[PDB]
Amino acid sequence: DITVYNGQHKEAAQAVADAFTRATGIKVKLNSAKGDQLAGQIKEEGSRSPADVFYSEQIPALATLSAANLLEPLPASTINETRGKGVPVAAKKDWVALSGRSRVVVYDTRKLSEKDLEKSVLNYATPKWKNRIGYVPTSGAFLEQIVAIVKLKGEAAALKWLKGLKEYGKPYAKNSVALQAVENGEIDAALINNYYWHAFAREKGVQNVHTRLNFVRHRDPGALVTYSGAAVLKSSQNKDEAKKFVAFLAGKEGQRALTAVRAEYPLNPHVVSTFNLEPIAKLEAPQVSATTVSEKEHATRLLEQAGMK
Repeated sequence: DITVYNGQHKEAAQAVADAFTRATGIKVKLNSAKGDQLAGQIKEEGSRSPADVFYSEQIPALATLSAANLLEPLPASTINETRGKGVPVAAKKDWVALSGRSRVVVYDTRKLSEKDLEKSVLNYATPKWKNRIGYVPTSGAFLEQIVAIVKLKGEAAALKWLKGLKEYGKPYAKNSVALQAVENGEIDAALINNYYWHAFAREKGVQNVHTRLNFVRHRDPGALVTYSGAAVLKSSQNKDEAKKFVAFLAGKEGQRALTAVRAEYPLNPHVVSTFNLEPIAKLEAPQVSATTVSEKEHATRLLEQAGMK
């Protein structure tokens, strides 16, 4: 009945779309792909494309469409649903934040305890962690991390961090490879996204896994949470149903359908995840502005400068 351009998790989107169809009888058509592609696709089509809703995993793609004036303002009630401090708010009230993923440190419990981990993620780029900390320089979230240290600590800090990691850390090609390295005991810890561990634990059984998650909190750059959100196209021919879908997305019922299959932190307060996720506000994630193209260019130049690229 409505067409959703989906830049978010495939299994995620499907779970929430189906829950929507069960509660309203409204059919959902998903067009999954890279968030930057869908947006520019919507942008190169403007008020003529088939998209009724844009469901993305990156707020920057929503900001672009917003900046190009292609999004339809949403009622306060919808946007009110996930409102919280530190939570991204749409200046023109044309998109809403829905969930988030957190950067984290996975560690080997056979060898370490929480009391052995660093208070700040910046502290890992030191001799003390020579061959004991792993990272994934080719990762998008790793890029987001560098972008956050620059906004939160200045470029010098970001450069210090990258040279320290290049110098003492151990790179892995993929976030899963990094995680499997800690699980097998070939490194004490590694920097990755939270959901990788949660997904792995659910499939094997937490009693069978030797890795655990550490969260820095205290607004540290390593406590970075990246948000996802959604919006309705001003061009939609089914603006009524699309508006409903996003309200469903932000609401308890929709938030429960998402956290039933995806380890993302619900933004709606009245929801508990099926994964052992603490209420987001307890992560003490720092406040950071959305990521821009220039910021990813700066962080990239820094990756090359450090020696990783």
